[PDB]
Amino acid sequence: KVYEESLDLDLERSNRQVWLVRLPMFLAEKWRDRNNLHGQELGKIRINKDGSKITLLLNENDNDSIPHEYDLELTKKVVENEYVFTEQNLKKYQ
Amino acid sequence: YIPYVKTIPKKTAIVGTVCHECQVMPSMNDPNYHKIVEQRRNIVKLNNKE
Amino acid sequence: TTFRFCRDCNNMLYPREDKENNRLLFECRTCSYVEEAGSPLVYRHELITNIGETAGVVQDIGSDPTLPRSDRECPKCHSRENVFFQSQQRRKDTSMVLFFVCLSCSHIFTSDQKNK
Amino acid sequence: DPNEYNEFPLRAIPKEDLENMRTHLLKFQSKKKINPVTD
Ligand SMILES: [Zn+2]
Ligand SMILES: [Zn+2]
Repeated sequence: KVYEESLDLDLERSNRQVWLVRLPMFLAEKWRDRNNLHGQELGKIRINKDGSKITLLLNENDNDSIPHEYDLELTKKVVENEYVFTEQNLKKYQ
Repeated sequence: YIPYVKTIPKKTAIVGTVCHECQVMPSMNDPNYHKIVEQRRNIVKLNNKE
Repeated sequence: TTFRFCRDCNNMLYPREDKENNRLLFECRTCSYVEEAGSPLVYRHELITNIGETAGVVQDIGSDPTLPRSDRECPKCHSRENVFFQSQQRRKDTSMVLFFVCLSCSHIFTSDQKNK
Repeated sequence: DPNEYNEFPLRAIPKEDLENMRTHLLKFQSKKKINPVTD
């Protein structure tokens, strides 16, 4: 009666690939801001057919102030024992 | 056993698993390159205190 | 001496004796995990130790400007450039033998003519 | 450059669902493989 929602952990979205990426100061200062990030396209990710090389191409919205091309260095090709989990409040009435 | 533990329930869910770890580094062959270097150099040059 | 570590909890595996087979088995003290030992050695006390003689050799040892240079020939690549340093063991019981590191192949040899 | 690669669009998540919701990183500390789906 206190909570109207299931308290068990949800595994529905567990089967979802995720990439952990560390960004520089200039790039991280604009992508982590909550006054932005409305769903617009920030760029494109290009992967070679044979792999082993990943690059990022941003759009022309940077105001020609930062490089438009970046190299995504895969620090760990195989990663285990890492997961992404969220949390939010529960309904309190009934 | 112990009859009380004082838990705090919350709505949690797994929204993905990490498979690749990446490090973003700007390409050295870009026309805008060497502008970040000046920006980085300005970090040490700055003197916030007065 | 090799210190094997547990597979299930990472704890070190101490030696244990099984009288049923009279063999050497390494077992965990907390999670009851067993493994057959590959060697019969259990303790290695080294009163006179030769370890650490060449400790600190890296891929760019030659870049150190303080290390002296020598013209002795490396007996693996026929090179004349090398840097030499005395034994790194600080106990006052070691000889003044040198150890030469070649700048062309990263090979370590000694100038000693007694034991080599 | 020749089209010898595969490129996909990169778009931001809508902010309407990011309010009152936080995403954290979970790191299992162990030498084995842990999978909550099966293990
Ligand atoms: Zn164990
Ligand atoms: Zn040599």
